[PDB]
Amino acid sequence: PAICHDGKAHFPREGVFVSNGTHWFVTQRNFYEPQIITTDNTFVSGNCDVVIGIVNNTVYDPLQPELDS
Amino acid sequence: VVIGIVNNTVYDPLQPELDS
Amino acid sequence: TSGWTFGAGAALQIPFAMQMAYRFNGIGVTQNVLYENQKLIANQFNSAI
Ligand SMILES: *[C@@H]1O[C@H](CO)[C@@H](O)[C@H](O)[C@H]1NC(C)=O
Ligand SMILES: *[C@@H]1O[C@H](CO)[C@@H](O)[C@H](O)[C@H]1NC(C)=O
Ligand SMILES: *[C@@H]1O[C@H](CO)[C@@H](O)[C@H](O)[C@H]1NC(C)=O
Ligand SMILES: *[C@@H]1O[C@H](CO)[C@@H](O)[C@H](O)[C@H]1NC(C)=O
Ligand SMILES: *[C@@H]1O[C@H](CO)[C@@H](O)[C@H](O)[C@H]1NC(C)=O
Repeated sequence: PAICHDGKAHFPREGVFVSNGTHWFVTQRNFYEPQIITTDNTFVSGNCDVVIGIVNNTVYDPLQPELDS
Repeated sequence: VVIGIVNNTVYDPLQPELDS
Repeated sequence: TSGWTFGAGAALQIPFAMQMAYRFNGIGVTQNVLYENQKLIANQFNSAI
């Protein structure tokens, strides 16, 4: 259902969370097209312990991978 | 241009993160 | 077991919680509205039946 980043539950804006067995991705429902999980394609809401089905996983932050000027 | 404006602050979460 | 994917093509399985989450997303309420209170929704559906 969602990805648990550091204490916060991340749901997908559009698409579903899927995994190849090792890594987790966001993909549109009607066509398999993996995307790295980011704060752009997933919206945070609630807490990590309110929804059943949580899977702990990192959520990439595209705002400052390299932009740490 | 729009009827019914209410003055209020709209936050930018970019700048608290952007310390450097 | 598959929502409406079986009406378009081959039945594609999906957890029923996620199916109802998308069906909530189809009426204008975000997915988390169901997940944060999934038990309440399930109890309401069972009581209605
Ligand atoms: C899953 O995808 C990731 C990223 O492409 C890759 O590094 C990993 O090896 C893949 N694992 C499998 C089981 O294919
Ligand atoms: C899914 O079912 C398995 C076996 O019935 C159970 O161990 C697991 O906790 C369940 N997970 C969820 C998300 O309901
Ligand atoms: C996720 O991490 C928290 C804190 O370490 C832990 O309590 C929880 O059981 C973990 N959940 C999973 C899905 O491993
Ligand atoms: C609503 O009408 C009042 C007068 O009754 C007016 O002062 C106000 O600007 C109006 N607000 C909106 C949202 O149109
Ligand atoms: C908002 O502030 C401007 C001045 O910056 C003022 O002209 C305007 O009337 C104010 N509107 C409201 C809703 O108070």
